[PDB]
Amino acid sequence: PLESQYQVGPLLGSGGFGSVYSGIRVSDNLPVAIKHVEKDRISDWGELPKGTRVPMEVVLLKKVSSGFSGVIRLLDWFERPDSFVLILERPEPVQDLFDFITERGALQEELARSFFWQVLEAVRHCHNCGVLHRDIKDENILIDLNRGELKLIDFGSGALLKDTVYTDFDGTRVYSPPEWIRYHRYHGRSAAVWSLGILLYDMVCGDIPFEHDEEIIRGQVFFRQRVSSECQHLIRWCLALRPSDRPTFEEIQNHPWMQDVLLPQETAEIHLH
Repeated sequence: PLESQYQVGPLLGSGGFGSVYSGIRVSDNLPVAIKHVEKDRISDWGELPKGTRVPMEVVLLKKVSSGFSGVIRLLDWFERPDSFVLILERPEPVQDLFDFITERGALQEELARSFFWQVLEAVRHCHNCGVLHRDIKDENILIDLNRGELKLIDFGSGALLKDTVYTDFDGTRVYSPPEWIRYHRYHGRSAAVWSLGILLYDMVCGDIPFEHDEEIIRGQVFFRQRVSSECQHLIRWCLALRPSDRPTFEEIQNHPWMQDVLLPQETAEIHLH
């Protein structure tokens, strides 16, 4: 009974992730998000440790579920005759990075550093839990505006992290690496770093760098805003055409542009309040 434990509210959004309603947990007035996904639209299924057949998205959320606030926490799930319903946490007030960048344009480098750093911590957390997100982008990042903390959301394109090649992909094309566009092959970590270069460019320029396939494959980066040379170097490093020539998470977090990050609370007080 989801209807007794949770009180449903206004539709927050809908798309390739399903239909997400705002809601609240009656047991303690906690702001939740209620996500419905139709079974027939689910194309990837997995198994819980219990051995039961759920959508892959449920599997991945449980694997990454923890108190670490960098990744969205699945609080419960329910199976219905034609759909699954996921109860997720909902920060309040909240704004996703896409809307945030739309409203403000290109971000100051101090703020993009802090945001980018938190995204990297969140992605490292997923990989360390065996989860590959495969759809890192502004739309899938929530900003907890009180605390200055970012949250990675929507694992419905993800997969178990593996070391062998991936030959399928259902994420966002404009964030996908050149080896996927040309060969329909990629490896998890190098693909993720490519999409992080895309995201970081988006943060510091206010739009994504590539739109068409030919642009992704060419990989020429033009900066349309004033961006420091170290930040340009990190971005060009992440968007290297050869996957192996891309920097590891350790190399990104040790990069000179990534030094002296603001704490989340500092971030909120300086740039969000």
